Parts: sequence; structure tokens; C-alpha cells
Amino acid sequence: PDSWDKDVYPEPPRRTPAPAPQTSLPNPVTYLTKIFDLLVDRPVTLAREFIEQQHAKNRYYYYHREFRRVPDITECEEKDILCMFEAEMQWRRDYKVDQEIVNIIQERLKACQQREGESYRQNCAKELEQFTQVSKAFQDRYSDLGAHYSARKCLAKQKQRMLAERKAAKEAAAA
Amino acid sequence: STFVAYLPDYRMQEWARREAERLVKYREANGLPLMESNCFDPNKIQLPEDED
Amino acid sequence: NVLQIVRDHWVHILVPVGFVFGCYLDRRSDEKLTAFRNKSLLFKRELRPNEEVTWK
Amino acid sequence: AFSAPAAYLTHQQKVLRLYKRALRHLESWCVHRDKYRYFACLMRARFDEHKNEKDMVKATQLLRQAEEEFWYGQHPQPYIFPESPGGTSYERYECYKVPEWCLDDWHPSEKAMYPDYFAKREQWKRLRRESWEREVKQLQEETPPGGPRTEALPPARKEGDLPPLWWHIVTRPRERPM
Amino acid sequence: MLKIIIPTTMLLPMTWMSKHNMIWINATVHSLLISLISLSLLNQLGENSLNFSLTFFSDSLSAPLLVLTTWLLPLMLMASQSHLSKETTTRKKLYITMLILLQLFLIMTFTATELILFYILFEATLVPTLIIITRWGNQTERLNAGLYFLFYTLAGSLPLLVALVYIQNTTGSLNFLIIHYWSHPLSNSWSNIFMWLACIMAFMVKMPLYGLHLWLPKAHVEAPIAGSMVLAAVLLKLGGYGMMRITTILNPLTNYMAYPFLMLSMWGMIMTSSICLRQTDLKSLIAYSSVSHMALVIVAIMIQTPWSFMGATALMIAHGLTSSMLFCLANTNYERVHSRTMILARGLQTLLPLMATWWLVASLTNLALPPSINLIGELFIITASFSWSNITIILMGMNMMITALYSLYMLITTQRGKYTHHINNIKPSFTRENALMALHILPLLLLTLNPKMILGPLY
Amino acid sequence: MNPFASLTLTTLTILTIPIMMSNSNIYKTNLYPNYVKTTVSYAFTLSLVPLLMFMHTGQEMIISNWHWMTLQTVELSLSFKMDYFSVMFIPVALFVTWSIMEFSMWYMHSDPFINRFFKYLLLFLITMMILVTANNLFQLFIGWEGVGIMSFLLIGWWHGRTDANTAALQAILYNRIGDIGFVLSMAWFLTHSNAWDLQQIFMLNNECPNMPLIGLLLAAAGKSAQFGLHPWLPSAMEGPTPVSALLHSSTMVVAGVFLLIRFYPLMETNKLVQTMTLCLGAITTLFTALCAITQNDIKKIVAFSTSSQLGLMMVTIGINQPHLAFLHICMHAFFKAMLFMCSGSIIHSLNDEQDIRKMGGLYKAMPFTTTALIIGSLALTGMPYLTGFYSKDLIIEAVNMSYTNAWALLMTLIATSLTAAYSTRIIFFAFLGKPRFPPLVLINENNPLLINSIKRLLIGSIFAGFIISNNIPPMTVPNTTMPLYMKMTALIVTIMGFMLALELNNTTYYLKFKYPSQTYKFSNMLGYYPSIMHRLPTYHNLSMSQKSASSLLDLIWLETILPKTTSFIQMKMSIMVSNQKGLIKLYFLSFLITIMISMTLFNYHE
Ligand SMILES: CCCCCCCCCCCCCCCCCC(=O)OC[C@H](COP(=O)([O-])OCC(O)COP(=O)([O-])OC[C@@H](COC(=O)CCCCCCCCCCCCCCCCC)OC(=O)CCCCCCCCCCCCCCCCC)OC(=O)CCCCCCCCCCCCCCCCC
Ligand SMILES: CCCCCCCCCCCCCCCCC[C@@H](O)O[C@H](CO[C@H](O)CCCCCCCCCCCCCCC)COP(=O)(O)OCC[N+](C)(C)C
Ligand SMILES: CCCCCCCCCCCCCCCCC[C@@H](O)O[C@H](CO[C@H](O)CCCCCCCCCCCCCCC)COP(=O)(O)OCC[N+](C)(C)C
Ligand SMILES: CCCCCCCC/C=C\CCCCCCCC(=O)O[C@H](COC(=O)CCCCCCC/C=C/CCCCCCCC)COP(=O)(O)OCCN
Repeated sequence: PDSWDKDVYPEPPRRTPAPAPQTSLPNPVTYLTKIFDLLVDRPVTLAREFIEQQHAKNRYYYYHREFRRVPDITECEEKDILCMFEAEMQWRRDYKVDQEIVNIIQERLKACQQREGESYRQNCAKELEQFTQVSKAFQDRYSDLGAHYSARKCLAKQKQRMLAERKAAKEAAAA
Repeated sequence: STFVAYLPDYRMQEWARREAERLVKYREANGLPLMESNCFDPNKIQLPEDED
Repeated sequence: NVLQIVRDHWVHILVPVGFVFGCYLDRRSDEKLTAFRNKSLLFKRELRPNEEVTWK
Repeated sequence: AFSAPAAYLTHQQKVLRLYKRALRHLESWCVHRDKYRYFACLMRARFDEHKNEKDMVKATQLLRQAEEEFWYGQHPQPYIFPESPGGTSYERYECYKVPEWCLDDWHPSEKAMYPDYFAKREQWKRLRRESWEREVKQLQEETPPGGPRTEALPPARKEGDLPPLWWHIVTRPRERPM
Repeated sequence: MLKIIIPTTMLLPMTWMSKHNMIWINATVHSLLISLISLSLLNQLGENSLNFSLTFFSDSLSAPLLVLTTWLLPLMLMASQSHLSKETTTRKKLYITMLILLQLFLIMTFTATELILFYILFEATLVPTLIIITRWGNQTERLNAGLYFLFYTLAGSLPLLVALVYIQNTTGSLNFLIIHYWSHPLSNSWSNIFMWLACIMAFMVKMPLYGLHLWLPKAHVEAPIAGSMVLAAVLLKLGGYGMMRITTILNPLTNYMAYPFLMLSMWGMIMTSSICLRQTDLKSLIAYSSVSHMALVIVAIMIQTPWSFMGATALMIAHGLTSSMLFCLANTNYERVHSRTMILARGLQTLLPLMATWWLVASLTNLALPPSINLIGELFIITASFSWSNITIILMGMNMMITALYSLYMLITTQRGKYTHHINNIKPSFTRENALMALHILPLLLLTLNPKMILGPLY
Repeated sequence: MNPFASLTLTTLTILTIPIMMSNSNIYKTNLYPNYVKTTVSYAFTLSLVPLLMFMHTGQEMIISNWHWMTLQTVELSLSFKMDYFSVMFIPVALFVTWSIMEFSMWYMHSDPFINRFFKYLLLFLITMMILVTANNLFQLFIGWEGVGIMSFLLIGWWHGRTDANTAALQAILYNRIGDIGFVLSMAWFLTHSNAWDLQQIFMLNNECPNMPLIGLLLAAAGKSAQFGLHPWLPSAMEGPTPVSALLHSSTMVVAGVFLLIRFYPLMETNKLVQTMTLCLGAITTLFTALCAITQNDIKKIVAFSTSSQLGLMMVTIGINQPHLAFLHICMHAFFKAMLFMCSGSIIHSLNDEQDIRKMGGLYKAMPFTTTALIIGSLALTGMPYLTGFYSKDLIIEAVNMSYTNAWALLMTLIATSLTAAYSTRIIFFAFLGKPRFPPLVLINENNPLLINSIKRLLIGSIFAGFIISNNIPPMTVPNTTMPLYMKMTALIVTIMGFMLALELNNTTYYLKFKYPSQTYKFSNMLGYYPSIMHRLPTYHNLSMSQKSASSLLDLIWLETILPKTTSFIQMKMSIMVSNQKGLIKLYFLSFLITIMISMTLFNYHE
């Protein structure tokens, strides 16, 4: 279905084998599937086509909301409440977006494990790799803010991590 | 209960899904890591002078 | 004969009248916080040709 | 369960209780019928071996040794009748037993069903009402002034009298109320 | 927010200007209508709260509490109109006035924007409950219960007033939004330790914290049915709401100042669940259940994690509903046998089958049967505590075992076995009591379909 | 779409229709049990088709059809796993439930609340399907708790009986003990793996640590009644015979084994947990089999047989053979449910008598019951070519051909012998000899419901092993090369069990009496485990709950410290202040003292 972007949710080309019967007995699942196709699938298809005909007579659209990019917490003065409010709201929206990205990657990982079958450990190394890097980034972003989190606390965490990295490079270059 | 069930999505969950889809598509197309461990770019962070 | 009903039904409307009055008071209270209407950096916008305010 | 107990058990009652209990446990050990007959005849011989001693001290010591014998040799899983206090169907039907006074709380539509039964119940209630004071008077007459000494109750001595405190004994629900 | 406050205030002239045989009908109908109106507050945003004005606001934590508070008054009116039949018209109207004042104070408490107005209403809620307990209580111990309930709260919360006034002097404001945006850490000083203590104990007393709960088994048992319902369902949640609000100022002092309270609560849940195993009084057992359940909310608030906050909100809502239902169920039997002993009236499933079904459902909900919202809250808090420290799982699992043990003990003792032979005045269940049970239990099951409405702002 | 998903969801959703109609005018009619039985039979017939599709192509799916809630990164959805285990176990459970319901239509005929009984049985079946088909840990927990609550409600069916309530509460306690470990596993898998779904858990755990697997083992031991938490299963025989046949015999008690089977990709990488599972299963299958050989209540004997089979299943899991354990579950269901139906038929025909000591010659009195129970015992004892031969003998062979704890191996072999030992006892004391029941003979097994319900699972217990074992794909490397004496170990030990038990039983006819030995008393009293663990810990807990927690701490010292101390101090201070006799001569002197103190203390240093 075209209801979703197939590059965000990749899927292998779906190779399936040909039915090559080697016995002379009838296949029960074939007859059962024919009965299913002509008895339950066709009425459902008819009902869905009626529903689609009804929908075609009334077509309206809903639009995805787009937000401007406002200055973030680093460009706000210490006690400027309005810039602080806008930056905090933008940070909350970015946090939700990052959570949804992690959800997308997790969905890929789950789908991949089931789809591959018994060879999943070697079959989808890439999904595991993608999830490891995304999880590491999300952890380094939001790991230990706890409740009452804010853009200021994330900024302080980033500043502390940058100081640690700068010191590590300082004593790394001295060797 | 019917009113509560059909409340408009003001918590903005589908909006977050669509924004994340857009960003993942853009970052997968151009070889970006899909997330960086730095929320704010260091070009506008002013750390103290030196370590010591 | 509205006598033997209105004297019994006038208390039955005390609460809905209060709810309507509360809604009206909420709108009037909202009218006092229009300092940043169409002024936020996220929702700053050019007005439509016929409308006067983005929200009331 | 139907008899008012006494203050204590006599020697004969204790010996009979022990005899019945030992026979039951021996039957539990001896599953087959002919073997149980053999060992029950042996048990009867063992009890009759000392039935004629006139010394109460030695008889009581024999009873003590017999109780110790039984407690050492008892079956850990003796046979219990299904409806007995230890049986698998002891209190199975106690949730189906509804007291008779619940019928007074029925709706008039429910009593429209079963009219004859409720007429009989009404005359039963009239009979119960008409006899209470006579029962109380008989009870307060036939007891010693210093309170009753036994739980046993007297019967109806006159002709128009019903036995005192009869209503809840006569109107038991059932063993199988449903 | 005035669209809810003004009708609740108008409930009073309608009550006083009603005819003596129409007070209950009008009160119940208009309370239900106010609850329906308040249902509109569940439409919360994803980022910031609903700032109605400079005085009131609403967030995702206040809305479920407001809906529960508005929904509870009709149930209290339903449960109260049985034992108040012989009252005079003036006394009935005064009782309804006390209940309406309680609702108004709670509604204005859960939406107050500043901490001083919050404190004022949070303590204004004391006088109606105190009057109810000490005037319409049944036994002679209601006076002692009222004294305990009043003085524990006041002694715990006067230092909160002093601390709030000091905070406003040092910071310039006590508006919650300004405080949250202008948050700053506490230095590890003795003065900061005592300012932490003053800002915390006021809510620990009302949770109640283990060792500070002595007032609860008295107040919840001696109060009439409506008083007990409002005490268990809403008044215990004021401490949790206040703590989740006020820990914004407190960090990082909480990282080590919470050790005694965490130890007290995680051992007191075990102690209270064990106390519930040997209780000769049913109402006392239901009261101790509340302490046992609120210790977990104390833990969740104290460990300061989003999962713990969501679990705490869900558990507060679920506990309120379940405790109210259990208190109503116990009152139904008390109004029959006129005693609170548990082993007096037994085998009640044979006599009242639909009440037996209600008892079974309430007991299943109490012991957190999946997928109840009780389970959602408790499991979220358990996971948060496991992340805090893996050894917490021992206490959490033991508490889950003992909770089911005493819940099914209470069910079996009252509803199973053989009915007492001499209690021959057990009339069939009234339509009012069955409707009360249904209106208590249906929202619980319905909230399982949309649990995000009661998971708070961290969702 | 292909029919697999639709049929797999339909066979689960059509089991709930009679639950919805529980308030309509079919629930107040004598037609309701037939309606429920027909619904179950139709559900079995419908579920037979996805099994055929898997048998053809190995088609497997996961179905996440509803999204419940999203907590930050985690997503909780109504997801169903329709893999080999689910599509193979649903038809067997539906077949057994159909047979048990048809039996219940006859055995519960005089029950005033039969409709309620049928509703309850249906509810348990729905919860079991929820447990089995679950794809995430929360859904599987929902099923885990639903089956336990239905066990509680069905064990205490006769709620006027004190022992039924006691047994129900005992089962609840023993299952909460394992629920502790279940919650431990859930919490660990959520914090560490960040998901409750099976697909994610397997992917992120290639070398699983100890804690989650030990929690899973504890939960399985609680549910499957292993040696630590065993005694609740024999006590669960208080409920009606259909409840014991359906729940505590073939479907519920295998839930812990199923849980351990579902997590085999994580248990493959842990050896300590495998060793613990092996030892626990071995000790359980020894102890319950040893307890069964001296029991006189038939239901207790079959319950101990079920517990021994569960121990053998845990042994099979502990040697890294989970598919064999699932196969043994499927085979054991048939003949163990049939054994319970035969025992219930005997109980009904002898006027509620359950002791074998009052059962005599029924070989000719009840020919069909004897035939069915003989076939069930032969299947149970791993008689060659019976449905039990395709699972239990392969289990024994695998245990013989593995790097195994030697004590566990010996205990498993002794349990295999004791199985034949106890089976012989049921036949010897129930069907051979002279009658020992009361003279009023009410024996009658000429009811079509009983006959057909027993006959269906009779045909199953005869042919299901051959039908299934030759139709599932091979997921196991076989033991193709074996010494001849070890290939025939299980048969030899079963034959020795038969002969020794028969000799010791035939010894009972002799006219000789002797007092029991201490080994007999240990075996008959269940090793004194209920005589000690049901009295000491309960007494100590209930006495500390009142003496220490209630009286000493809550009512005495917590009262002493905060409120009573301040009350006493305020009373003393009030008395001290308030007793002045109103004489000016005293407080004017006090005024002078105050005036003097003020000048020096507060005046000479401003
Ligand atoms: C393939 C090559 C390898 C070959 C292997 C071997 C080949 C064959 C060897 C055969 C050896 C003999 C097999 C039969 C065994 C005995 C049969 C029997 O029942 O005799 C009755 C006789 C007395 O019975 P009674 O009290 O007169 O009965 C009263 C009425 O008759 C009551 O009548 P009732 O109507 O209640 O009926 C009673 C019922 C119940 O009978 C009983 O009361 C006794 C049941 C328990 C013994 C059953 C054997 C279980 C052994 C498990 C050992 C596990 C380790 C335990 C370690 C514990 C450490 C403390 O009778 C039965 O169940 C039938 C007998 C057992 C049937 C199964 C026998 C075959 C399976 C075992 C042999 C397996 C052969 C193949 C093996 C393949 C792999 C190697 O007791 C015994 O002879 C057995 C005693 C052996 C165990 C003693 C353990 C020591 C106890 C005290 C130790 C010191 C403690 C100091 C204090 C410490 C405190 C810390
Ligand atoms: C007596 C006999 C019993 C058995 C017979 C029963 C007959 C069958 C009926 C059982 C139905 C099965 C339930 C299965 C769910 C179907 C309905 C479901 O889809 O709706 C839910 C919705 O339910 C509501 O969300 C629950 C409402 C919450 C409670 C309302 C409050 C009522 C006021 C009570 C006051 C209590 C205050 C306590 C604090 C709040 C799911 O929400 P959602 O997945 O999104 O819907 C997707 C589509 N939308 C978004 C466009 C709507
Ligand atoms: C019945 C239950 C009701 C509820 C009870 C609630 C309990 C409230 C207690 C809260 C605990 C924190 C209070 C004080 C904080 C730490 C206490 C002390 O042990 O810490 C050490 C302090 O060392 C010494 O112990 C000093 C404290 C000695 C005086 C306190 C004695 C209290 C004992 C009994 C308390 C009873 C509480 C209940 C009153 C009724 C740490 O050493 P140090 O790192 O150097 O100092 C850190 C503090 N700085 C940063 C400000 C410098
Ligand atoms: C039902 C029982 C409940 C009783 C609770 C009572 C204890 C409440 C906790 C302490 C209450 C008093 C704290 C003071 C209120 C806050 C004031 C504040 O935060 O400012 C501090 C003030 O700090 C103090 O003055 C502390 C005074 C403490 C004296 C009274 C001690 C009372 C007993 C303490 C322990 C009680 C707490 C736990 C008890 C639990 C109940 C047993 C900073 O002082 P600065 O003027 O700024 O100087 C620093 C810069 N130059």
C-alpha cells in the first residue's frame, strides 16, 4: 500500500517459491483457499468497494502542521521569560520527534526479526547496527534528566559532556 | 465516553510521527546518522577559557 | 397555569445559567491577555484581508 | 449431632469408641473384605480377652496402652465417608441451603407463583405464632431455679402443646435443597 | 475554568431553595451534569498546560483528578441518602452544603496557579470534612478521629506555609510556571535541608507516610460513608499532587534526602499489608489498604523518574475509585447488620448474589488484576524502582503477594462459608446500591481502553 | 489477504460470542451448555485450517492489529504470535475442551448453576488462548493472571465448603510467589532491552544474563507446580472433576512449561539456568511420583501423575530440547484428560466415592471405562506406538545421550519406573478383584455424552502421536546411533515397575498384618511438606502481623511517640500554668523577679 513511505519502512523483494506438487493426492489447503476466496473475500471486497464509492462522493483534506524554527535556549538571556518559553516548547517538540524516530527504528528491528526467520542473527545486522547508534544518540541526549526535565538541564548535560571531551582530548594530545 | 474517545489529537502524536518520518527519510537519503548526540550545535556554546 | 411549576422549576435552571455566566466570564477573562496576539515568533502571521484578529 | 452431650464419657463409652475407631482403621489397612473379617475377629478376641476384669485401675491402664497402640498403628489416610467431617463431599451443599425466612422478602409477583405453598406457609406461621408463650412457660417451669444443667430439652407433655424450641429444628432446609 | 466553578457554587442556592422531597434529585442531577461538563478538561496539549487565566490553569495531571472529584459527589449523594432519611430538612441541606463546599474547594485547589492559593484551599478542605466526621459520625470515637485528622495535617503543613513565604521572599514569586522556568538548585546546606523538610512533610502527612498514618484508620472508620469516600478517593491524592508539583524547587537535595522516606514507605507497605491480614474490622482493613497502596505512590514520587510519575498518577486514580467502591460495599453490609465486625455476617453470596459479584470485581481490582489501571500504575512504579535499585523487586513482589492474600481473605470471609443463622433481616439489594456499585466500577474498566488520559504530563 | 491471519483471529474471537450472550435469553435456558459446546467444536474445526497451512508451508505470522499506548520510546500493541507453538496448541486445547464440556453436560447435570459453570470454563479457555497466542510480555501476563483467577474461581466452586476456599487461596498464594519472578523478568526486559515484545528481546539478547531467566524459571515453577511450589496442584482437586480434567491436568499446568519454551532462544545461551531447570524438574518428577504410589484418592494419584509429567517436561527443557517438551505437552494432554474423565465416571457411578479402597470389580461392570483407562495408562507409561511413545521415550533417549547431571538422570529413570508403579495401583485397586462399594448398585455408563466424549480422546490417545510426529517438520537432530541396552532403557524400567508394583499389590491378599514403616509414612504424608510449610511459616507470619505490626508498633509505640507524648506534655504544662491560687502575694513577687531580671539581662547590654 502507498499509505506509507517505503523508504522509511524498507522491505525485501519478497521471493516466494512456485507450487510444484509431486504427489497425486489433492491439496486440501488449495480447496480451502478457493472456498475462502469465493466465500468471504469476495463479499468483503464488494462491501469495501461500496464504502469507497461512498467516500469518493465526499473528499476533504486535513493538513500536517508545519512549525517555524524559533531561537533555542542558548540564544536566550538568563531571565528572558518569553524566549525561554518558546525555546522550551521547541525543545519539547524536538524531544517528541526524537522519540518517534527511535520508535521507527525499533519497528524495523521487530519486523526484521520475524521476517527473516531462523537466520535472523546474521540476516539483519544492519537493523541492530541502526538501533545501536540511534539508542546511543538518544541516551546521550536524554538519559538522566529525570522528571521535571527542561531544555536548560539538557544544555547543562551537553556542556558537561563537552567539558569532559575537551579534557580527554587535552590529555590525549599531551602523550 | 464517546466524547472522550473522539477527542482531537491535541497531544500531537501523528504530527510527531510525520515529522520523524520526514527527518528519517531526509537523513537516510543523504548518509546522515539519523541522530547526533549533541542537541545544540557547539558553534553557539561558550565554554570557559580552558580546562585549567 | 405557570404558578405551580415556575415556583418549582426556577431552581432547576440555576445551574445552567451559572454555566453560561461562567463561559461568558471565561471569555471576558481571556480578553485581557491579548498582549501577544499574533506576535509570537512561532505563530506570527500576516492577517487575512477580511479578518481583524487571529483569535478572540 | 442430635443428642445433648453429657458432662463426661464413662469407661464403657471410651472403650466402645476405641473399639469402633480401631475397627475402622483396621478396615482401612485391610482393604479386602475376607482379610478384614479375619483381622476384625482377631480384634474382637483381643477386646474380649479383658472384658470381665473387676479392677478399674488395671482396666484404665489397659485402655491407656490400647490408645497408645492405636495412635502408633493408626492409618495416616483412614477411610472417611464422603459426607463426613473429613470427607470429599462434607460441606458441598451448604451454599444451596437457604433459610426459610428469605421467602418473606419475595416480591408479590414471585408469590403469585406458588399460591398453595404460600398458603400452607402462612398457616405454618400462624401455628408457630400460636404456640410460643406455652413453650416459654413450659421451659421456665421444668427447669431448676439455678439454671439448666444439661442441653437436653423436654417434650410436649399436654395435648395442645408442641415441643419447646422446635421451629428451627423442624424447618431445616434439607441435605439436598437443590 | 469558571464554567465549572460557577455551577458548583450555584449548587448551593438550588439546594437551599429546593423542596424537602426534591433535594437529593436536584443535587444528583446537577452534580452529574457538572461532571459531564468537567469531562471536557481531558483535552490536554502535548507541551504546555491550559493557562485559563492568571489565577487558574490545567495540566495533564490536574485533569484526571478534577474529573474524579466532580464524578465523586453524585456517588456520595447516592450513598448518603439512605442513613440520612430520618434527618430534618435543614440538617440534610447542611450536609449537602458541606459536600458541595468540599467539591468547590477541591476543584479550586487542583487548578490553583500559585502555591499560596493552593495552600489556602488545600487547608480550607479541612473544615467541611472535620464537620462531617464530628457531626454525622456514628460512634463516640469520631471526636478523637477529628482531632487526630485536624492536628496531624496542621502540624505537618504550618512549616510548609513558612517555607512558601520564605521562598517567595527569596525568589520574588510563587507562580508555578515562573518557578518551573526559573528553577535553580539547592546547595547542600543545613538550611536547605530544613527547607526541603518543610516543603515535604505537609504532603507526607496526608499521603500518609508510614508512621504518620495513625490518623487515617480513625478518620476513615469513624466518618460517615460520604466522608470516608471523599477521604479515601480525593483527599489522599492532594499530598501526591502537591509533591509532584513542589519537587521542582527541591532538586538536587532529593537525591539523598529521600532515603529515610523511601525506606519508611517500602517497609510500611509490607507492615500495613501484614496488618490487613489480621483485622477484625472490615472498614479498618479497607483503610489500611489505602496506606499500603499510597506508600507506592510515595516511592514513585521520591525516585523522580517519568515512568514513576506516570505510574503514580494512574495508581492514584485507580486507588481512589477502588477504595470508594470498597467503602460503599462495606457500608451496604453495615446498614444491614449495624456492626463492623467481619465475621458477624458471613456467607452473603447465598443471600445477595449481585453484591457478591460486585465484591468479587472490587477485590479483583484491588489486587491489581491485569489489565486494570491499578496494574498499570503499580507495574510502572515497580519498573521504575527496579531501575532505581534491583533489590526493590523483593519488597514489591512480597507486597503484591500479601495484597492478593488479604483481598481474597476479605472476599472469602464475608461472602463465603455458611450464612449466620440468626441474622434474619437481610433484605434484598436495593436498586440504589447496585447502581452505586455499577457507577463505581464501569469507569475503572472503561479507563483501560484509554489509559493515556490518566498517565499525567510525562506521557 | 491470505486466510491464515483471518482464521487465526476468528478462532479466538468466536470463543467470546457465548460470553456476550451471557445476559441474553439463552443464559436462562437449559440450552446454554449445548450452545457453548457447539461453539467450542466449531472453533476447533475452524482452527484446524491454519494448522494445515503450517503443515504445508510452515507459514507463520505476527499480528499487531491494535495500538494501545505509547510510553516515550516503547510501543505497547495488541500483538498475536501465530507461530508453530500457537497454531499447534490451539486445536489440541480446543479438542480437549470440547470433550470436557461434553463430559460436563453429563457430570454436572444436577448442578443448579451449570450455565455459570459453562461460562466459567469458557472464560478459562479464552484466557488460555490469550496466554498462548501472546506476542508481548504484557499480553502474556494478562493471560497468566486470567488463568490463575479462573483457577481460583473454579477450585472454590462449592463456596460453602471450607476446604475448597482454602485450596483456592493456596493456589493463589503459590502462583503469586512465581508472579514475583514474572514481574522481575518484565522489569529487567524493559529497563535493559527497552521493549516487552518478543522480536526485540531476542534481537538485543545474544548472551542473556542470569536475572531474567531465573525470574522466568521461578514463574514457571510457580505455574507448573515444581518441587518448591508443588503442593497447590494436589489441593486443587477440591473442584469438580471437569475442572480438574481441563485446568489442572492438561492445559493450565503446562503454562510455565510453555513460558519457558517461548524463551528458548535466550535459554540456549545460559547454562546455569539450564542446570537449575534440569535439577528442579528431576527432583519434582521423583518426588511427586514417589508420593503418588501410596495415595488412595484417585484424583490425588492422577494429580501427582500430572505433576510428575510436568517435572519430566521441565527436565526436557533443561537439556536444550524445547520442541520435545512442546510435543510432550501436546501428547500428554489427550490421555491425561481422558484419565480424569474415566476417574470422574467412576466417581459418578459409585455415588461420589473417590477412594480406591472402596472400589472393587469394575472390569466387567464398566467395560468402556476400563478399556479407556487401560489405553490411557498404556499411553501414560510410554507403551510402544502409543501417543506417549512419540514424546516420552524420545525424552528419555535425549536425556541418556546428553552431557547431563547424573543424579538428574537417575531420578528421571526412577520416576519413569514409578509412573508404571502408580498406574498399576489404579488398575489393581480400581478394576480387579471383588466389589468393595455399598450394596445398592447404581453403576451405569450407558450415556451417549460420556461415551462419545471419552471415545474422541480415546481415538486421540491412540493415533495422535503417529499423526503429529510424522507431520511436523524436523527441528531436532536425532539420536541415530545408540547402544541396544540404552535404546530400551525406558521400556525395561517400565516393565520392572509393572512387575514390582504388581508383586507388592498381590502381597495385600495375604492374611498377614504389619504396622507401616517410616518410608511408607514419609511417602503417604507427601514428605510432611504440607504438614510443616502450611503450619510454621503461616503461623509465624500471622502472629508477627498482629503481635508486632498491629499491636506493638501501630497501636502502642507509634501512638506513644508522636500524639501521646505531645498530649501528655501539653497536659502537664497546662496544669503547671493553670494552678495558681489567685493570691497577689505570689505573682507580684514574680513581677518583681521579672523586673529585676529584665534590667540586668536585657538592659545592661542593648
Ligand atoms: C536396569 C538395571 C538397573 C536395575 C535397577 C534395580 C533393579 C530392581 C531393583 C528393585 C529394588 C526394590 C524395588 C522396590 C523398592 C521397595 C518396594 C516397597 O514398597 O517396599 C515396601 C517396604 C515397606 O513397606 P511397608 O511400610 O511395609 O508398607 C505398608 C503397606 O504395605 C502399604 O501398602 P500400600 O497399599 O500403601 O502400597 C505401598 C506402595 C508404596 O510402597 C512404599 O511404601 C515404599 C515406596 C518407596 C520406595 C519405592 C522406591 C523409590 C526409591 C527412590 C529413591 C530416591 C532417593 C531417595 C533418597 C532419600 C534420602 C533421605 O507400594 C508400591 O508403590 C509398589 C512398590 C514400589 C513400586 C515401584 C518399584 C520399582 C521402582 C524402583 C526400582 C526401579 C527399578 C528400575 C530402575 C532403573 C534405573 C536404575 O519399604 C521398602 O522396601 C522400600 C525402602 C527403600 C527406601 C528406604 C530409604 C531409607 C529410609 C530411611 C533412611 C535412613 C534415614 C535416617 C534419618 C535421616 C534423617 C535426615
Ligand atoms: C452484561 C454483559 C457483558 C458482556 C456483553 C458485552 C457486549 C459487547 C461490548 C464490549 C465491547 C468490547 C471492547 C472493545 C473496544 C471497542 C471500542 C474501542 O475501540 O474504543 C475505545 C475508546 O474508549 C474510550 O477511549 C474510553 C473512554 C474513557 C472513559 C470515559 C469517561 C466517562 C465518565 C466517568 C467518570 C469517572 C472519572 C474517573 C477519572 C477519569 C478505544 O479507543 P481508540 O483505540 O483510541 O479508538 C480508535 C478510533 N478513534 C480514536 C477514532 C476513537
Ligand atoms: C515516625 C516517622 C515520621 C517521619 C520521620 C521523617 C525522618 C526525617 C529525617 C530526615 C533525614 C535527613 C536529616 C539530616 C540530613 C543528614 C543526617 C546526618 O546523619 O547526616 C550526616 C551529618 O553528620 C552528623 O550526623 C550531623 C547530624 C547530627 C544531628 C542529627 C541527629 C538526629 C538523630 C535522630 C533524628 C530523629 C528524626 C525524627 C524527629 C522527631 C552527614 O554528614 P556530613 O556530610 O558531614 O553533613 C552533611 C550535611 N551538610 C551537607 C549540611 C554539611
Ligand atoms: C505530624 C508531625 C509533622 C511535624 C513536621 C515538623 C518538621 C517540619 C520540617 C522542619 C520545620 C521547620 C523548618 C523551617 C521552615 C523553612 C524555613 C527555611 O527554609 O529557611 C531556612 C531556615 O532554617 C531554619 O531556621 C531551621 C529551623 C529549625 C528549627 C525547628 C526544628 C524542628 C524539628 C526539626 C525536625 C522535624 C522534621 C521531621 C520530623 C518528622 C515528624 C517526627 C534558612 O534560614 P536562613 O534565614 O535563610 O539562613 C541562612 C542564610 N543566612
